Amino acid sequence: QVQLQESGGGSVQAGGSLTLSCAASGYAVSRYSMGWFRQAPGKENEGVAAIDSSGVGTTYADSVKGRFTISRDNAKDTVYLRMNSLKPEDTAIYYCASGFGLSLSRYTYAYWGQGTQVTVSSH
Amino acid sequence: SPNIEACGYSDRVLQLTLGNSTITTQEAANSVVAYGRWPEYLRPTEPDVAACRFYTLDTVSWTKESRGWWWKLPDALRDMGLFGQNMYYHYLGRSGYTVHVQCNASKFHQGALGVFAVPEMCLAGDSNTTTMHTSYQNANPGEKGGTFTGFCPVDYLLGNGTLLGNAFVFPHQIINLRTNNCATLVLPYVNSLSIDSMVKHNNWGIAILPLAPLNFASESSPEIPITLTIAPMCCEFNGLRNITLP
Amino acid sequence: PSDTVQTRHVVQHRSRSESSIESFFARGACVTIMTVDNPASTTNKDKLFAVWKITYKDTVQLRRKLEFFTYSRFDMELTFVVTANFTETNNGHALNQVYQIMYVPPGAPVPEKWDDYTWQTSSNPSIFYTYGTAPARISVPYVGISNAYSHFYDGFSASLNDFGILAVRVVNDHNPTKVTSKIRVYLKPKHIRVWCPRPPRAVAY
Amino acid sequence: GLPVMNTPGSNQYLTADNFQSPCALPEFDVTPPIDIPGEVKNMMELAEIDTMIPFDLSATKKNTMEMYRVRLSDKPHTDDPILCLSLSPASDPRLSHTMLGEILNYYTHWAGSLKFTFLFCGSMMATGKLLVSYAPPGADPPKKRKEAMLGTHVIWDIGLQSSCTMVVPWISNTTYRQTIDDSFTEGGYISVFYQTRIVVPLSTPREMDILGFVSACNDFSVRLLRDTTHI
Amino acid sequence: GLPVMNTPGSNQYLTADNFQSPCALPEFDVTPPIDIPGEVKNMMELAEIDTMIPFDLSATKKNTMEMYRVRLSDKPHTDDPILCLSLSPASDPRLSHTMLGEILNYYTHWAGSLKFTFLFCGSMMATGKLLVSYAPPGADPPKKRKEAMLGTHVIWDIGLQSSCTMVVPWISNTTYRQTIDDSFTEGGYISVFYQTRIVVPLSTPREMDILGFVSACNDFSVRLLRDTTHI
Amino acid sequence: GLPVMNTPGSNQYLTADNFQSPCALPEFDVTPPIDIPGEVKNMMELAEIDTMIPFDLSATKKNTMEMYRVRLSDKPHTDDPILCLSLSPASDPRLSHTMLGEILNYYTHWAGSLKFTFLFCGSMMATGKLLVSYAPPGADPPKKRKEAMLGTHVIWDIGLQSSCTMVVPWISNTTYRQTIDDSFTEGGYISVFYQTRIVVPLSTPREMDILGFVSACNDFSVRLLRDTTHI
Repeated sequence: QVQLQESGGGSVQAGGSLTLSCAASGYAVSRYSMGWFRQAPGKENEGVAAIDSSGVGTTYADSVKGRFTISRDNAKDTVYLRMNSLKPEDTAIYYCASGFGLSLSRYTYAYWGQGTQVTVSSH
Repeated sequence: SPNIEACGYSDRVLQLTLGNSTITTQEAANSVVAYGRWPEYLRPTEPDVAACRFYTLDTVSWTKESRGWWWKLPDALRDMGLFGQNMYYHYLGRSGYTVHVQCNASKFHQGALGVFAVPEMCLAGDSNTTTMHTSYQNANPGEKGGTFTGFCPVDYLLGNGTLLGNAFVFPHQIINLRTNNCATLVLPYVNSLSIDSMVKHNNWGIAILPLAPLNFASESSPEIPITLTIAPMCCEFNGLRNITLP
Repeated sequence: PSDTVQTRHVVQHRSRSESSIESFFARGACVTIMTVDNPASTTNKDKLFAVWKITYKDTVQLRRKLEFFTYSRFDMELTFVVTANFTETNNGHALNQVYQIMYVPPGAPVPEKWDDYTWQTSSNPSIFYTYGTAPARISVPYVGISNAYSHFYDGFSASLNDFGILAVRVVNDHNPTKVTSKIRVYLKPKHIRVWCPRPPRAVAY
Repeated sequence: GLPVMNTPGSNQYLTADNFQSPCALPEFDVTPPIDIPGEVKNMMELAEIDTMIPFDLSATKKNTMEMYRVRLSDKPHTDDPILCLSLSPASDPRLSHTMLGEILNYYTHWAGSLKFTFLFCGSMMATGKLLVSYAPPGADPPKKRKEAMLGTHVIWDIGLQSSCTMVVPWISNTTYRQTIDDSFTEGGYISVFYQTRIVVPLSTPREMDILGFVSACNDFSVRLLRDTTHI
Repeated sequence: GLPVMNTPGSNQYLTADNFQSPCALPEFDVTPPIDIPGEVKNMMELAEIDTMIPFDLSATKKNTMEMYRVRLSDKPHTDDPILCLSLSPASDPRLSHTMLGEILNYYTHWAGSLKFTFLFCGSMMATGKLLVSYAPPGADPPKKRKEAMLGTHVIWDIGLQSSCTMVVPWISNTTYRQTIDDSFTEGGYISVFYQTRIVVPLSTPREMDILGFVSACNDFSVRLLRDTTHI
Repeated sequence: GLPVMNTPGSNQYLTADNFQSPCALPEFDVTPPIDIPGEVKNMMELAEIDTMIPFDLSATKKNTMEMYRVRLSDKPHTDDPILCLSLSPASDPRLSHTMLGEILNYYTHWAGSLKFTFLFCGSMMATGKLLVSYAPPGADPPKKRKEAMLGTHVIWDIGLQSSCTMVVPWISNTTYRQTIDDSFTEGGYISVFYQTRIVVPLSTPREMDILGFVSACNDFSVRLLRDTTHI
């Protein structure tokens, strides 16, 4: 059974950088890609960042472009979502998924994490 | 499974006038025979047109919140003229069903209805040890029927504990708004016996759940109606008892 | 090679004999584990007899396999693997035993005491298995009251169909050294036929 | 007595044997069978029955009816497929829950062709064109339209015909493939892209869905009966 | 020796088997059989023999000859039947003690028709008419003449013919019925009412009796051999 | 039951028997066999395949490729053979490591003929003549040319034909010979001598080599299956 442990969540500040990670069990991370999907309170399944382990070819969503950084580790079978310069709109319960690969689409994936809640706290 | 594409609009209005009834079907063609069998006679009193004619159940509103609907046979048609009578005056009874489900909308509405006929459709209550459980009356909601939910039949569990996606094993048709307006399901008698008692045992089970949501253009009709016309086919009953008039 | 027209499918069969119905259930699986014993002492719980109602519904393996269908007819072949052993840590002795297995047809008197008249059954079959030989085997044909066995029954009257009850005791009498035994029953549904399939039970029972 | 010799194998019990044993109830009148519609002869027959694929098994949409609803939203023409699927039966969580897959988890091999049928569920007036693509085993997932375009693909028109049927052929190294996750024998990819785009008249809802179906063919066969039942 | 293999089931004893064993007394002259009248071939044959029903098993009349005497007394024309009987074999204390019932307590099912014969035992001069009624399975007991009149009934005239024969047909849900008390499969009712009344000339005793008989037909069969013998 | 009698030998296990036992996997689709080139029918066939003899198993040349290189050096015409070989299979360390010998170490006897083929591997220009000699079983090793000359010998010319084939016949006392060292049945000798000498033109290297091959014939057979496998 393939397991993805969504780790790196919490309530940081507006502009407060927060990295994310997922331990990929059950398969060779290279055969798959890996991405991120956020969903705001009562909203929809929306994409953020995803890259393929083999080609390491980046792809971000238009609204998140720049501030977010995705990076894979083939040694520890983990992904690193460097959500830097956060904004009050980035307050959406995140999720990670291994892809076939490769890009941020509707669903287009299969293995889904439990869900980590990140809240871009602002004064 | 039902990958057909008749025409798309309307061509030919050809009415089915059996006995006293009249239907005026969208067309005639595009019908599914359950398992490839036509309702035949036991190889008895055969009423024919007397019992064999079209009866229409109550019309129900399909809405953007609807979870589904379900009925039982002969159960629903227990309050239908001669077929309602012959059901209580006999200890026996076997019958076929021409479930003709109609649903009209405009070229502006979108969605998809899957009419599923589940033979021996017992409803949700995970007590394997003690099934049937829910009272005779609840299990039998007559002509008004019962409804699925998001006696409690869960929609994705087809209201029996099995994933909806596999429902496609039972005879069915998909009333897809952009194509078909009508659904025709001929269900032959299916039970462990040659003939049985209708009052107690439910042969089939018509279950119409929404596969696609309902979306209407800007402002239009907030809801669309679905109608179920059912008819007893090649039926027989043995043997009149003190025509115990009610 | 590469092709995606829309034809029927492509070619014709390609050998599918080991997948067929008869061959799908040709395997006999465990259905229950009955525990008897030959005590010298008055143990009323384990008291010689062991009663078990013949039902597939107890185990999982053979249960889910039968659930892909609604109706079935099947010649039920049963085998009994009996195994014994001493309970007490004593160099006590015992003579090779005999057990009496009883296939009691559905709707008959279920034995209570191992002393009652219903344990003599002038009509009901019995099997005297001497320990230390090839396991006992009987064939019970389609004993259904209907034209088919209904796995899922919709309507009112879960007793299912009732395939009867099995009762076993030690035929040999009270020996000072208490020996416990376990009877494993297997079911092979030969000559099986099925009708109207449903989606498989996804979850646990 | 007739000179007989007991060879090895006597008094053993082979669970999968086939022997004639004593019949416990002599002369018992067995109730004759009636032609109840729907008699099944072999398991492969239940596979040739189209079954809806739960494509969107997302965090919230899995184990809910939404897993069957692939929604064509209002997003930019990015050659990012709307949906991609691995032609690897038990080695992919989507093809597994289908009646087809349910038959495959009881064998070790699988051969023949398979057919994916897409049914559009949008307004009659709505029109557009999509490209359903297939990439044979071992090939990398087609991530661009241009990429997917080169291989076996069908250009499915929404405007005209509502249902597309793409029969995936038998382009396999081994005469018999693994139902398990193997690189020596790995499926391939079935993906859909925006050939054109979605065109809706007036103010009709801009988001509709598409359902998917899967089944086997006459040449589809299986072998080595195995199981997986837990407690 | 000829290579033979001992399979499971060897050395066991099936009480209901059928094997050829050694004959203890070789060449023993068996006394030839003679055609003694009354050879029986099957049990169903003993059922097709009319046997008197003990209708009145009342507190004092049961286990005495009076249980067989149904007396038509001098009482008001109340549509209260003179006698009513449940067509439920072992699920009714009256049909049980008949030779017919005695055959049914050795099986689980019973099929076919049955025939109730009523023999009037009153003065030749005495006349009148009665209505023997039948109410098929599941129907409520006919408690009024009018009620009983609607269903299958025979209008038996005392004045003319002394014996009435009402053959109860096969109006059954299951192809095979329960000999036990079941609501899924419950018999029905056979009841008699005063069509007219009893007319006696001069000073002839105003109270006579009627006997009842029951038997099976050619289509009557049974199955699943069981027992019930106590100590 | 049919009167049968258990004779001696029941319940024993003969490793080399041949009995029909139960098949663990009924109806299992066995993958059909394809004509893969090189099907073998019998072991004697692998023997009729010429295999290079490692003649020079000297202290340093053994277990190295040099064991296959018989070098004709620049030495005096001494009737001392260049090479001599014992026609005694497992009773001589040279014929043993050949595919031929590898078949013989699995039996007790060997019959028929054998063929030794010598291939010269020197300059085209180089010429000369050699005498390949055979001395039947029991005879003393031919140590002089004159001695070897008297018996069955071939006068192999280097100048003309590069390869010599000398078929050793079946001159044996017993119809079946020992593969072991026995004096009752001992092979014989195959030896080569300088008929003439080696003549090389210009300054071409004065030392070349010759390879040897050995195989069986159609009449070559073996018996009594034995083994020799250690740990």
